[PDB]
Amino acid sequence: TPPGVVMGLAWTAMGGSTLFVETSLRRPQDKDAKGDKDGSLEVTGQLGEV
Amino acid sequence: IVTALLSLAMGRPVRQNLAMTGEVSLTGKILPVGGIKEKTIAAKRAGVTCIVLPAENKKDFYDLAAFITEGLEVHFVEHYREIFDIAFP
Amino acid sequence: MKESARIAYTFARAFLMQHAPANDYLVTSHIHLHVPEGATPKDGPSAGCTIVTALLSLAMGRPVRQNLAMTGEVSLTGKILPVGGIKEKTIAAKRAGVTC
Amino acid sequence: RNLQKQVEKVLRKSAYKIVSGEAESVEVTPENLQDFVGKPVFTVERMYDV
Repeated sequence: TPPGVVMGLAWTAMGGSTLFVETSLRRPQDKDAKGDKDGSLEVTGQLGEV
Repeated sequence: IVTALLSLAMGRPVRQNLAMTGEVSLTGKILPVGGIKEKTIAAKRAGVTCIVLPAENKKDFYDLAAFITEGLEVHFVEHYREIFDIAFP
Repeated sequence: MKESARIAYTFARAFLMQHAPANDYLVTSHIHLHVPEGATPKDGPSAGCTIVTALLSLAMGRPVRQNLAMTGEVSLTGKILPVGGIKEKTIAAKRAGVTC
Repeated sequence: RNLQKQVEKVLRKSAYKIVSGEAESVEVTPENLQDFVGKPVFTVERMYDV
């Protein structure tokens, strides 16, 4: 999908596998063109802490 | 993950069927990654055709048999500025 | 589940704003949501798509077509992924007046 | 212990070259070495230079 994916190969416990990685805008971007606050991630996917 | 964001940061399609991997280090230097052989086999299975790997890993990739390297066209890289410039020509 | 409900939520918030820019309900209003217990956890995510539609109905205020069962996992751009157990799920719906 | 594994490997591979193989007297040279024990693993040179 043109905006938000790139194939990521990965060495899971049983042979390699072609994971995808997917992201999306979580909110309208320009409610405030001038108000200045950072846009933090929300990572998911049962991540390990590392 | 880096290009996962940057694509979204421009709306630009990524170049088609171009798997990649490796680790970045907060200034764009890339680092060696393990598991190279099984990774590239899996990339073969899905029909990928432009795989990208860290330059520092290159020595391992050419230990592979000729039929495995057939049809892939690896572009080794070292510093992330290159990967961006093949991914979004 | 706590992750899967979240990814479904983000996809809801994305789909709607792409679809109906004027409506802004779902971006800004607290929303309590209930998921009755009963799925086996490996099969737990299987009901993911229902959440993605529930929030949408609460936006538009329009009921679904009636007695329209539906299942299936969702990922962050709506690519439904295969789910197991089709036998028991089908026969279960058959006794609930399911149509479609 | 790890060097103890290496030199063993090099030696026994030389033995295989003797007992059935060609040479009657294997002659290891550093240029030769990557044959016997494969490709170099570590190259610990500092990443950044400037």
